[PDB]
Amino acid sequence: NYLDLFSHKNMKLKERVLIPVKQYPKFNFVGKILGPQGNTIKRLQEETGAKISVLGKGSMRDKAKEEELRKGGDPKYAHLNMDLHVFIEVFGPPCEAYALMAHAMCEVKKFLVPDMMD
Amino acid sequence: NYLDLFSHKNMKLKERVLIPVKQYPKFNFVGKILGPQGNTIKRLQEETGAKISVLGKGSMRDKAKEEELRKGGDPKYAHLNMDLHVFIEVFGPPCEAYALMAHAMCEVKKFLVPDMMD
Repeated sequence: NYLDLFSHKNMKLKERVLIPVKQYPKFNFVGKILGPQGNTIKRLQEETGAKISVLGKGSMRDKAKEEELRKGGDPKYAHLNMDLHVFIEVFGPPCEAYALMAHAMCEVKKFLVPDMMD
Repeated sequence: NYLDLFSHKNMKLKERVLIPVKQYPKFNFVGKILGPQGNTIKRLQEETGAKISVLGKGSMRDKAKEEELRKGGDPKYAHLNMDLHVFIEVFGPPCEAYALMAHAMCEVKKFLVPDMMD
């Protein structure tokens, strides 16, 4: 429960941020985040230093393929059942970890709140 | 468990960072953090936007007064029994909250790792 700055173990920070399909029914979030063949999400991870994944129903934008992978029972695909969301995962010592989480959280906001006033 | 960027509720982030008395037995952390009549910790909170408190055994630097307040049984003083630590508390929407936590965490590190290579 306490943080020890001298601990040999890194801390992990993880968040699941819901893609706000409710508020923006027509906006193609998954495409804008992934980018052409994944270049945006690649870049985004590189720029922020975080693992960032799009998960949940609609994350692969292929109602057919999603159906099939779910139905297969395989647990790597379990997420395809959850609300559509962005999953940020960072590790490091406390200062670095929070800094990275903050960087990623805020870049991700820019994507999920697309009409925010620059 | 999910974060909703449009939730009406703020998130809270809290950490307890141990003051590393083990690694720096002689350094007067509590004085350097508090400052003359609390000006450093005041400033620090103002600059970072976080609530920051020094708690635990030695936080008041008055072995006598600490003894007395503990002994009194009063729960506001319960912390005086815990390892000496800095308690950071932030609230806000996810982007702001992480940003604030990161700011505070990292300023606090500068105090708790005093010989870090600038």
